[PDB]
Amino acid sequence: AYKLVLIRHGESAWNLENRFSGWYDADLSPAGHEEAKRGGQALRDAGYEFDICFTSVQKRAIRTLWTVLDAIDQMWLPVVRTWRLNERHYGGLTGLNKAETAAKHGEAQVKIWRRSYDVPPPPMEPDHPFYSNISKDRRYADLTEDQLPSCESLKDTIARALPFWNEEIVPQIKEGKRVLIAAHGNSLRGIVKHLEGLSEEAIMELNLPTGIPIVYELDKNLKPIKPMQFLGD
Amino acid sequence: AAYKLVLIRHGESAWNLENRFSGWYDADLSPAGHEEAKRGGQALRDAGYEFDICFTSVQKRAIRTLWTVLDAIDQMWLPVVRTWRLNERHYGGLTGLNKAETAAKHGEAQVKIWRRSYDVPPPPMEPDHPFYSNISKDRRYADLTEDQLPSCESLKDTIARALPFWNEEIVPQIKEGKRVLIAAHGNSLRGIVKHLEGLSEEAIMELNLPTGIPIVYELDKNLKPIKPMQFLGD
Ligand SMILES: O=C1c2ccccc2C(=O)c2c1cc(S(=O)(=O)Nc1ccc(C(F)(F)F)cc1)c(O)c2O
Ligand SMILES: [Cl-]
Repeated sequence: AYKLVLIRHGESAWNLENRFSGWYDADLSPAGHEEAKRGGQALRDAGYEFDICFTSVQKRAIRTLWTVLDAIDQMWLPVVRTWRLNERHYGGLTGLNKAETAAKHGEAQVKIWRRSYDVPPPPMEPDHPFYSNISKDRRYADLTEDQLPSCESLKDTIARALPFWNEEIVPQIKEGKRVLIAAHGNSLRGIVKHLEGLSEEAIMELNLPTGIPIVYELDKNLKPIKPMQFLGD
Repeated sequence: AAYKLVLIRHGESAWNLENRFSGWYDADLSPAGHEEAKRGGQALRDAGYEFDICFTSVQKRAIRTLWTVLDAIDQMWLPVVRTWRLNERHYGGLTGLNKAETAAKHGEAQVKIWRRSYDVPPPPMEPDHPFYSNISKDRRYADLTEDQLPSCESLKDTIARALPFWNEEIVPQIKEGKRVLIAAHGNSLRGIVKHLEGLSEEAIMELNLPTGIPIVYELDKNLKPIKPMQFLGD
């Protein structure tokens, strides 16, 4: 059976993972970096070998990948980065903590957003402190108008992640390349939902742990032959 | 000029401190070499440099140099391409030996012949060499054909396998308008510099590229330098 490993990055600076970090390019905190080290060491202890790596264009994921590759002595592997594996774009909520979000929008609406599969947050407007920082970042300069989000529902996030999965990652897996993916909660949710055929409600209830290698064994049709497995202790 | 190319040679490795021939052995940076890379990266950051694509070898002292620079200039998101063709020169049977061991075994005379030669290789790395399986059987070279995987290299050999990557993969990116950064090794970079400047064999053998410092070329549309290489920093 094919083997696929996913890893979700850990903690980012300034408590940004509890502040809808989204497309803001927050770095790992020292603790998130250590999480990645422990994941890498788990993969090393278990003797894992990869042939190709995929990650987003966000430095907290990239640095997670770097840390893992360092730990397993496979810094020489080919690495492919794509905005399509980015975290969900949280629009105008980006950077806000829970209290600020509730104060600005009300508990009713926040409940609706938190439980909805295809309702996006409000768009990130020009007066948002991250607006030019993100929308005019030259790493997205080749994106067309529809491609560069101002906000995303979970449905949107999964919709732009899965074409990369199908077009770039799947052919590698079917060639027998051992794939490592270092990415984010919601883009990885897209992949997991596709792999396991999960419902919208199920994927919204699924919370992937951070810094832990997530192992899939896939058959010839890229269907898991058993539940996802975690490496470490 | 039309194009800008930046080269960087990695700094001190753990085996440099041991005075040992590394070649294709995958020695890591020393702390000092890592700091060198940080200073180079900061020089590129201070000068506002932007890149569109990066090339490096499959050796971690170069790769980690690249990572350090990308971190410093906040461009960790750039596409990166790794290739064995940018590896350090393969030092064959000398690999793993220090200065003393090499002179003791071969004589400073024979070492004279090797280091002053453009096209005399060191002896081959044989199956009984202590690093033979560590290097020759490393799965990162699994796709090399039999003729491609060196047992040893003269500088001529090194340049001969580096320049095809330059011509076939890097040049087209430059003419596409991509701003290229190459993080690699003394001898593979020598290959590139020799091609760019049309240098003689003796000239390239007398050229010693400084480490950890961004090397800037301004190139015309035919990739001819319009002025000498420049070093970035203070
Ligand atoms: O209010 C929202 C929300 C609002 C608008 C668009 C999208 C969402 C949204 O997607 C969301 C929300 C709240 C929770 S929650 O409380 O149940 N866990 C959570 C997750 C992340 C954050 C963070 F602020 F750090 F991003 C906060 C809370 C979610 O899980 C969640 O996905
Ligand atoms: Cl990389």
